Amino acid sequence: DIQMTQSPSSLSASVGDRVTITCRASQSVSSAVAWYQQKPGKAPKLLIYSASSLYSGVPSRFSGSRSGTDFTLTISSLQPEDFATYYCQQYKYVPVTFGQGTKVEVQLVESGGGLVQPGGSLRLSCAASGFNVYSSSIHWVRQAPGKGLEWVASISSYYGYTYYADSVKGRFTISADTSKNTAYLQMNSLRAEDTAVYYCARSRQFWYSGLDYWGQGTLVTV
Amino acid sequence: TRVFKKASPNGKLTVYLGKRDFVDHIDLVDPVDGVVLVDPEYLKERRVYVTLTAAFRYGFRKDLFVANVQSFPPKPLTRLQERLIKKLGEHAYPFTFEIPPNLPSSVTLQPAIGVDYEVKAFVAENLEEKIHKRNSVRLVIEKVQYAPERPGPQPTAETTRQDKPLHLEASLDKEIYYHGEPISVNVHVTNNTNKTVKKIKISVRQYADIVLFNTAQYKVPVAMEEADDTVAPSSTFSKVYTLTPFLANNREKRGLALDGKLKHEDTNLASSTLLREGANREILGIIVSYKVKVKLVVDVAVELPFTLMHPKPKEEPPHREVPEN
Amino acid sequence: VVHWVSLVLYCLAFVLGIPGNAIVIWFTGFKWKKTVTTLWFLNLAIADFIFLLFLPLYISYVAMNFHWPFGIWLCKANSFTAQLNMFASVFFLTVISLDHYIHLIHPVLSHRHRTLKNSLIVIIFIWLLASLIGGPALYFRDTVEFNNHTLCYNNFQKHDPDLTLIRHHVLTWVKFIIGYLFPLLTMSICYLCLIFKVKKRSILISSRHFWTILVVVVAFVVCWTPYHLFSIWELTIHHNSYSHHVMQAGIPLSTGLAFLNSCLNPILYVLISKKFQASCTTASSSLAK
Amino acid sequence: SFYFPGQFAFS
Amino acid sequence: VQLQESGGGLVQAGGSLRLSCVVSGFFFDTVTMAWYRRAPGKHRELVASATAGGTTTYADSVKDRFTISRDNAKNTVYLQMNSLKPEDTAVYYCNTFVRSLSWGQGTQVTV
Repeated sequence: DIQMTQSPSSLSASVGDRVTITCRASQSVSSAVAWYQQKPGKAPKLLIYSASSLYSGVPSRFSGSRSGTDFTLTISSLQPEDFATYYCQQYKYVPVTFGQGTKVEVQLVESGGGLVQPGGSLRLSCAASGFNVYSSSIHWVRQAPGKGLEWVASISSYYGYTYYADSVKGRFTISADTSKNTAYLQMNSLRAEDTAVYYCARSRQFWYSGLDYWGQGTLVTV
Repeated sequence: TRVFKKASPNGKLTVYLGKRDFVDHIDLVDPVDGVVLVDPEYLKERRVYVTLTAAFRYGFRKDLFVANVQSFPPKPLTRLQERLIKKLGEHAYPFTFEIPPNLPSSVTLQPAIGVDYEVKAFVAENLEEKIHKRNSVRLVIEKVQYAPERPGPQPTAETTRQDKPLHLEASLDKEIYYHGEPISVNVHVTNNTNKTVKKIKISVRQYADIVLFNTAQYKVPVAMEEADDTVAPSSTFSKVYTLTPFLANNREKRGLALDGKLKHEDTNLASSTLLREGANREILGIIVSYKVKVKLVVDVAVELPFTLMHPKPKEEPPHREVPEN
Repeated sequence: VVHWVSLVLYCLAFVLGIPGNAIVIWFTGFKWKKTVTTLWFLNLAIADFIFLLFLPLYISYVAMNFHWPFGIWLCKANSFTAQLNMFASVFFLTVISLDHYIHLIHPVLSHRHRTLKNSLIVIIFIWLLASLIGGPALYFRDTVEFNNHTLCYNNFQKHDPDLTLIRHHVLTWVKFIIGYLFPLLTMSICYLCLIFKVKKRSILISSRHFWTILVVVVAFVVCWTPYHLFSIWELTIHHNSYSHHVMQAGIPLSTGLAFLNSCLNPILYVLISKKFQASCTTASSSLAK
Repeated sequence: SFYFPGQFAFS
Repeated sequence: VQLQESGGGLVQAGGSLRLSCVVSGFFFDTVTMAWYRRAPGKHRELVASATAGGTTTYADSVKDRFTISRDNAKNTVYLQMNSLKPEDTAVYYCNTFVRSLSWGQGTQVTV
């Protein structure tokens, strides 16, 4: 597959300086690289969705550039509300991989989740409002405690295509209820490594441009 | 910028194009800019030509528009072409095209078969040679249209077929529609005859007003919604219905028109092609249009035309499955 | 000597066809592994093969005194198979002509109608139609013994008290239809219209994809007309007195002439033009802003 | 008269 | 198509390099293949021509400085470096002058 490595594992700075985060791609991917910012105890927020195009809403202080495979994020000034973890994500292939994380020092509602004995089963519901199931692609991303984001499964109701990660293939099933505009993820054969915070996020079905909206969190403990 | 390029199987004649997507405005077509790179050798006496072909593959190959330009022996240069000239060097020959209006858009029928555009370069003394595939490039481009900013009038229809002969009236929420967006209809009915309705048939079709040698109007339903609502004489019934066309249930259907395909990858439903008022109607190409029926069997029905297209993209359409494989 | 030429040409027909039919059918399902065209060619090859399966018996019959030392029951089965395979071959040539007409002129509705299930259902329909034509004509069969000449006299005069002598024309006339009205007329009109149709469309490219339409129809007509004209001659013989034992000796030739195109179909429709056993990817480059 | 069978060929 | 090349290292100034460029899977023949350099933080430019015959054209900034020769027997392109200026440091790639080959990783040289 493709492994994405971020040069600064932990960056420390002050207010009013230029910081640079370097992301290296294992394979020669195109400009299809997205950057995300995740405050502690909160869902990640998209900043750049094409390695050069800024998302609508975020300040213009953020920027990106590409040279071969040298995707990087440059921040002109470090405002006080900028200290968070930045992840580097590519979406040129089905096994989308997020970066290791760089530390700087329409509503989606998820339901279910709780203490489950090993070998059991659990079902997670993702109440989605403000958009259509056929016009968007629903992706499930889990985050282990203290680790980076990992992709689990995705569904494209327009083409009727479902993709699963190699570590959750067969044991996991994803479904979408178009009538209720709700996406369902089925979890079976719960092993000890499944303990993570699960996020249900929606992306544009046509011309995929990163995970625009994220959920809240329904962490599962086994 | 990340300009696109393709190399021939031979070690020469690379062709650079800024984008494989040309917006088809209603009155004008975006020019096909770009340059072709060739080494000083292998072109001692030969001449380089670039040909744009508008074909109608149905397998022969019916030709629609043919254009040829001579590059080396011989119009201003665009900004993109100027940058390509500076980067590639002196041995770069720019070529430009001007697609005439009212030409059919890039679109294929689901099984390829459809309308495809190709940019091909030549190395020969003249045009009367049987060149091989090795010393050529076959790069497919697209000519697509996008939804206009100004919304259209709300569609409305009315039929009074058998006191009052089964009054029927339907309307849409808006004229413009995007791919994947649900469609809402109105089935406001004020029945007065003794005859009662049994089933309400609401379907969305995809007309293919397509001509190669004779005009044809093939009918392909795209979505169905069976209703179990019945009415009594001198009674009023009115409720909204929701429809959403998509390709998942239309895969088994044959002859369905799909958007232009660069490769064997799948695309969505073909966008409706909007033309100018008047003009010729014998355009040798695929013509896609959509409308929804509201049929009440007892069989009255109405037709509500609408346009299903895409909004204006920001950077570019990927022209492929972004999470491929 | 009259029967000698019929026997030698019939023997040449077997040599031209049986290897040919075997060669064709062995690769109908192997050329591209399938297609509707190869499917119809396969089924026509089956029709020709079982048409020539009972051919040795017939060629043995016609050569020596027209005597039938194969019991009395085998006349019915032999006639049934021969007539059924003959009609199957004729009808399959007609449907190939129709397929050429569809795929050459306005080839726009063929793509959404050239489904495999449609080919299977039309094949079943045509097979059952040929069977229901063969049934009444073969079920009513017998044999008369006139001095070792145990010819397979079906029922040509006074079958049963329930039947009459009214069949003698009609059983041929509708027969004359199936051999003249359907194949000849349709093939001629379709071939002519396809011939001058491609002229104005300039699709005709000469050599391959052409030059074959002419030969297939002339051979078909020159082979299949003599049989029907001899049937009409027998109908004429039925009235206006009998015109002597003259003639009726070229029929083994004429049917042998028919035998000829049975070995001509495997050699020309599929053994022409196409024969097997006989592009960098788009990348991207940088650009200074 | 002579009552020829008229099956010198297969039906 | 592998495009494996070597011959880069630490050079103070005015040192011979003799870079090599071997192509496996693609035949030289009459195809003209050149050399490209990418300065750090800049784009890629042309170095030489190296056609089938002997007619070598170099950049304006590199005149009477680089010697390039190609031999078809072992299907390898050779380039010479003499009198290294301190501005000549860059990653040196090597493929067809028409840029018809995949951009493999290039050797890095410093002055």
